[PDB]
Amino acid sequence: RISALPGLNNGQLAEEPLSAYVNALHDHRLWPPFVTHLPRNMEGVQVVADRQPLNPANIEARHHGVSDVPRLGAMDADEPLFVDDYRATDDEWTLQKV
Amino acid sequence: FVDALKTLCHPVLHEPAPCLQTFTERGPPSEPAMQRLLECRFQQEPMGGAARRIPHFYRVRREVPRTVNEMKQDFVVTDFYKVGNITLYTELHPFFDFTHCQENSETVALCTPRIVIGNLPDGLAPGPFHELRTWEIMEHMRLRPPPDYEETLRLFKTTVTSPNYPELCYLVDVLVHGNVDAFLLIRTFVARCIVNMFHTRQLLVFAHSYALVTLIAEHLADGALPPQLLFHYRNLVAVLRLVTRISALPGLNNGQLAEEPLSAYVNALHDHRLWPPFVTHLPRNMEGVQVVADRQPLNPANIEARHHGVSDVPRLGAMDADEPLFVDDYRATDDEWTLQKVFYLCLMPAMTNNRACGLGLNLKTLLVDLFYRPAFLLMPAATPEDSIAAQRQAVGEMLTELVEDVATDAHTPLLQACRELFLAVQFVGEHVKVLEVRAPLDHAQRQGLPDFISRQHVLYNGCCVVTAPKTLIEYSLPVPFHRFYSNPTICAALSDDIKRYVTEFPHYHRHDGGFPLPTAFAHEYHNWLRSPFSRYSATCPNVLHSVMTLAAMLYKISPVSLVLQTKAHI
Amino acid sequence: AARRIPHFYRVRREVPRTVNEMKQDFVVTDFYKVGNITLYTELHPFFDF
Amino acid sequence: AHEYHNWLRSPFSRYSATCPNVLHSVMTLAAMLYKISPVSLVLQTKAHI
Amino acid sequence: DYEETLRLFKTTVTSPNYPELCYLVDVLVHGNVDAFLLIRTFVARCIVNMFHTRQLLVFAHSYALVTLIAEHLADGALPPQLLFHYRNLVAVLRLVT
Amino acid sequence: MSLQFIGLQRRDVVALVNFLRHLTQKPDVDLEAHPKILKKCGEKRLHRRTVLFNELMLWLGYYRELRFHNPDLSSVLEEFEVRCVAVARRGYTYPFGDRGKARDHLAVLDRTEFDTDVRHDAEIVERALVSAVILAKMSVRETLVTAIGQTEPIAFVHLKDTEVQRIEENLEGVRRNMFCVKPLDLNLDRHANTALVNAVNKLVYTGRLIMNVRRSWEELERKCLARIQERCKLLVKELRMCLSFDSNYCRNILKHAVENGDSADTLLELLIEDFDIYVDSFPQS
Amino acid sequence: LSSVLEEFEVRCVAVARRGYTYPFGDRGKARDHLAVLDRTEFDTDVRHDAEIVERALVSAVILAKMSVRETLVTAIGQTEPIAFVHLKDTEVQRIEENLEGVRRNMFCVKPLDLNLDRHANTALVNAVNKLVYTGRLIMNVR
Amino acid sequence: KRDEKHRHVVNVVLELPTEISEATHPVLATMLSKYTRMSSLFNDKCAFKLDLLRMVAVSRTRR
Amino acid sequence: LTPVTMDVNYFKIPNNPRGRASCMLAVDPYDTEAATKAIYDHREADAQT
Amino acid sequence: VDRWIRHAAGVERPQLLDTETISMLTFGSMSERNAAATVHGQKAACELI
Repeated sequence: RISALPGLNNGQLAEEPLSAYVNALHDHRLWPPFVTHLPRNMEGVQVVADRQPLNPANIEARHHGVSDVPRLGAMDADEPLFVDDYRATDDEWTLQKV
Repeated sequence: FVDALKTLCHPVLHEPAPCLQTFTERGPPSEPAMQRLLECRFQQEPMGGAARRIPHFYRVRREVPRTVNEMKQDFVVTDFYKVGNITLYTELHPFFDFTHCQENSETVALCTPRIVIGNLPDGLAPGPFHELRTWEIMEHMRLRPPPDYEETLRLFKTTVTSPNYPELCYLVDVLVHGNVDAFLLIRTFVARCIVNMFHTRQLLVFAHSYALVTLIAEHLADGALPPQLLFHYRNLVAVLRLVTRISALPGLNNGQLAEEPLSAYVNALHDHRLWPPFVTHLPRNMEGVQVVADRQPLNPANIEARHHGVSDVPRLGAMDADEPLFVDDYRATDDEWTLQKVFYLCLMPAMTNNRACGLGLNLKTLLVDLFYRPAFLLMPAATPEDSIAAQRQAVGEMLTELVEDVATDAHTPLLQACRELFLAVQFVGEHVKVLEVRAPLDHAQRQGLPDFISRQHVLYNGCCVVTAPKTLIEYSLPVPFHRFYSNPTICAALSDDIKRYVTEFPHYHRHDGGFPLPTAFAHEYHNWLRSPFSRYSATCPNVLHSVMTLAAMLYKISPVSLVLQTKAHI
Repeated sequence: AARRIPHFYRVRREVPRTVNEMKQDFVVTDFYKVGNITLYTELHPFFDF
Repeated sequence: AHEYHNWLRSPFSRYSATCPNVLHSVMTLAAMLYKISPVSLVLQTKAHI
Repeated sequence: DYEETLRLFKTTVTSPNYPELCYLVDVLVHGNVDAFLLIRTFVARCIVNMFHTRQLLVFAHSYALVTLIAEHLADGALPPQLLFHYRNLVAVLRLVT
Repeated sequence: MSLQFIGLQRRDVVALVNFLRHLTQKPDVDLEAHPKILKKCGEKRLHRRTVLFNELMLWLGYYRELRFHNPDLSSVLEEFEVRCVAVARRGYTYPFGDRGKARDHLAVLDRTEFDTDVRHDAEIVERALVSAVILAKMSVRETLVTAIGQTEPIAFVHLKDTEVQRIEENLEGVRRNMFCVKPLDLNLDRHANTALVNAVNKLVYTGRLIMNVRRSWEELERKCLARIQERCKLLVKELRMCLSFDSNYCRNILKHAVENGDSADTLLELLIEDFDIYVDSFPQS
Repeated sequence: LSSVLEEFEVRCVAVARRGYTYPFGDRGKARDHLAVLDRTEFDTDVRHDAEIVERALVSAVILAKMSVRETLVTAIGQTEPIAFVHLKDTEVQRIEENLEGVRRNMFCVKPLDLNLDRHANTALVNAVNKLVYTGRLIMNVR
Repeated sequence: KRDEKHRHVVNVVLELPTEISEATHPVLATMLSKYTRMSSLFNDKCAFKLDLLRMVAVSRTRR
Repeated sequence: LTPVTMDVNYFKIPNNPRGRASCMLAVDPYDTEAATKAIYDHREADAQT
Repeated sequence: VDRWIRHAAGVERPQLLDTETISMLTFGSMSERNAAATVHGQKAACELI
């Protein structure tokens, strides 16, 4: 309630929220240096770990609590990266930045 | 102004027709850039089970265009005069509020008078100018240094704002329905929840509801509580008495016209025509008001016929179904009805910054899935409590997640604690419903649009809610029915469709008036409240003074109200 | 009169107020204005009329 | 209703409806209680109250 | 200074919390010195039992009680602060005269 | 709706049913008119809670037919405005000493109407007694009272004394069994007296009829609520003395306010329909 | 028809005498139905009686809504529904059983123990309830 | 005769455990008449269950 | 008026008390639609303020 | 974006509509844009960030 202007903000430009155009603390494109998940909005983002963009679904998979030998033997491996559900919302992602 | 009373009070000032007719002759503006303002669907809908039909409105992806008053509100007081404003024609009369509603295959204007003085846009009545007027009303009351009631209000920055707010309060606040008799049974146990949560959370229980604090300040005043914790509750009632003692007062003069007191024409907080967003019992007087429910009004008294505390099978099957509605009594005295306006409509939005929002519950499947257990089904009380794990198996999972740390003392077994809430099962109220209200304007203001009738909605069987339970979440029924009490955040955690509307349109995350009302409730233009209220509530502090200034925005603009306000040199 | 007092309240008829109460309502500078209707009530300070 | 002949009058209780609660109201009520009698004005005048 | 008692005074007389029994007490005693002389153990037992829980002091409603609470109950079985309150009120009434 | 009672013998219960079925048909319609029927309830003869409960049923049962036969001002008042029009049309014809003693009462005489509420009837017919009755004295030049603060007398004028003895017996029968007034045997009109007075006398007769009916009716209903409030307070205070589920359920039935007999009419069906469940609550013999 | 025909106009004129003193929003919405309210009498022929009664259902029932001021059949060409005004549903389901019971045996009626009068209701409504009920009775007979 | 009806109420509607019986807890035996005389809304289950549930809450009280 | 109205400009310098200064001396002679646009229209700001 | 800017800036050459066809005898070019009220002289301002 200081990084944005809720009393002035209204509506949206394009599909993206208008507040994201006001501050880098709210738009999905910026990331905090430490991130335990992924942003809900991949639209403008293209993550990479080695070379090619990590867009295809084969790059991402995860499965907690049932034990995964291929994951344990590939913990050293750079790719594919593993990630859980995109539970974070843009508000929780904003506090994730803050 | 006392010399100007010979002019300002004259009837010709208050008739819409000379203004509204020329305003219609001008027509909608021809300029395309202003055409974006024109859209606004003010469609009326029946209020028959709509409280459960609300999510279906949120299933659609369609955006809701903002109302013309919502667009005018955004500007700074100096930008309001600038050519960049496109809403200059919207308000040709401060007492009124012209607009261009878009009826289907039509574009007819919809005039509607403003009522309370705070309906004016911030370019007319900015906050900083207005709180200084509240200092003047406090000055005329000979109370410029406010009494040191702030120490309890500092707790409201914690107790009502807290995410950690206990879920037992929703259960007690539902079951009591404001009845004195529920406190007469639970008084031996309800205080234990307060001393325990204050021992843990260091915050008073049951801040959310006026109905509970009003009687715990009286019926539980005897013992049950340590003197300081009870002192906070009586201090809160003293704060509400401070609101009614600043609200207007016939300390200038009293008297009456037609029938209504003069100490009611000057403020909406006094006259019965205004209603609190939440209600537990109907006001003792209902003249000039019609409680429509379905397409036909529920107004006639033949429908009501409560017989509370008695086993009534057809009545127990009547819940979820709308009519016949019923209430035990017109319990609200005009004083208690006045403080009931002071609470949910003024104090709570001022302290939560228009955050917390209420919700209903499906008592049928709730109590059947909760109670009905064999330990409740068979509880002789002449004149497995042994191992604590066995009594935890007997109370079930939900009682272990609700009762233990939240309530019972170590001396009290969980069985003895849940029997106390089991005594309240006899107070079975009706399922949550929305009562549409239509109150025609009083004759002092009726001359402006004589055919007009103020339109309202009230959450009957509703309850104040901050953070919805995560254990009772299955039966939660979110109801963002009003500008006050409208929380997209917690509401997204309930029905998934609201979270869908938020993830598609994040900017409606704001707690103010920017979150759309459902078209069943999108009659804010006819509402007694307007945009500046709750939008100021999003930015108001918590000193105490904001609760005063919200009442100062509540002053009526009736010509008789202009007379009495003029008499005090206000 | 100590016992029969409620019987006076049983009637629904209103009881008009005395001039001594009506005169007080005016604000200090407002009291001297022509709109005062009780100017002749107070020809003397010690003695009301 | 014969309060119009009573020693106390309309202003007092209306003054007590909003009187300060610090301590001063108990003093100012006696300050308004001083008699108008000419002998009261005589003894009061010498002390320049 | 006398206002510190007056805060407790406004707390005790304005409150809806204020107990019912005192109204029967003032009607029963009628201010006689011998009544306080024979009921002093009871009225002192009430003031000590109730001040701890009600916070606000009891029997502030009438001059007939407090005038002789200073003369009889002060001999013992009361906190010094409470007798400071009753002596405060008597000093205020003497300050008014 | 079948009646229910505890310790009463079947002959007493049937006596109460026949007491109700012909209640308005019975002479002197009042519970005080038959004190022995109050003794038929078995006070002292039965247990205290059973006596207060059966007596409370007797008061609600006495109230059952006050809702039924009802006041019937329709056919009676329909001729009241007709006789008042006869007093007016006859009244314009007769010169007086001056119109200033009559023009105000003559104006009220034709401005009479009937407000929608029945309670305003006291303001209606009584104003005609303020008017037309004085006009009969003005026909005879009788000395009406002049003193300020003296209420104007209201009585029949220039009727034969035995005719007053009969018509007052008719009004006394209206004071008793109001529901069966029966037309008078002796016609008020007389050739010796001027018709200008006799038409006013018939107007006074219909006015005494509507007054005696509505006033005895309001006295009966207000006494009914005054006694039902006593039976409800005494029964709740007595049931409170001994906690029990069957007694507390009846206390929940009695939580409702005594005020207004419409909710009491729902209270009768609410109570008699559940009469079986709490029969154990009342000891007998 | 005798005793039934006698008191119907009596209750109808009773609704009229109750209605003269109450102002409305405009007399023109009511004065026409009030004109039908009084001029009607009774033709000796039995078959015409339904025409005598059905016009009263067009009249006072709308006036009962005017006693509460409520939306009515504004649409042109719509036949007006006719039902008892402002009464609890249990009274309706019982009174309809009494009407069908009169249909089972018109020669013996015996009025139902329940009373249409309600102190919470305006007397203007209760008189319309007795009037419509007598109209349902004569309609069931013919 | 009536035993099949009371068994229809205790089982098909109330879903009471077999250990509970009309001869066990008195309030059910007092309510067997009101449950029998009614016929509507047998399709509902929560109604009669909540009715006996709240009525047991009335069955024991100190105030 | 609006209480927020500027005083340092609108009230100190002379101007039309209409709240929108205008003159036929400023408007083009022999004109109507653009002349009424100079006064009652708002999208085109007037001179002075 | 560019469509949204036109509202926040208030600038739009089409918004004038160039007074096509319906102009009353006055110049159709209207000397490009032209203010209707002109109590003062021609405007002149620029800015350097």
